[PDB]
Amino acid sequence: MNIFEMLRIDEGLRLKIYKDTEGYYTIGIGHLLTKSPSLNAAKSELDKAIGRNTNGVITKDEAEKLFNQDVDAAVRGILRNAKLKPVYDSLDAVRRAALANMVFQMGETGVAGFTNSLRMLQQKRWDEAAVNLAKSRWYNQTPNRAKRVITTFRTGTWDAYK
Ligand SMILES: [Cl-]
Ligand SMILES: [Cl-]
Repeated sequence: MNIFEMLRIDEGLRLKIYKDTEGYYTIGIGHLLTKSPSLNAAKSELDKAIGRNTNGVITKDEAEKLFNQDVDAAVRGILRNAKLKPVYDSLDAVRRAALANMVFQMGETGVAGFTNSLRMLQQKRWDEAAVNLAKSRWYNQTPNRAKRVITTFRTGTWDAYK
């Protein structure tokens, strides 16, 4: 198991523009296109992202390319974030993947806001962090996914994905 497979499980794969859990236009493996309510706007961002006239549809290869880019950007963003980097550096490899999963879903800004949980993770207070992570909009909106990521931080294994 690894960050790629983990996210591929959590995000799924769709070759046509679709709307995410929040109602935003998305494509591939969780690649957010825009928050704009306009499908046209989405179509435009997609073509810009792919480099061609897609007409709202992409191939598997194309989706995978966006995916590789987004994972890289996600991790690199953590390293560039002063509040996240320390946390991430303190963690073991499995747990790093958990943090990166959160960043991928909610943005660096959103995760940096989990101040108290970050502190607990940094202190390796696993059970405590898990409880605090659950007190959030994130957990209430996407509970199954949130549970998977939380268990990963709690146990340090890939069990929830197994
Ligand atoms: Cl892009
Ligand atoms: Cl969910």
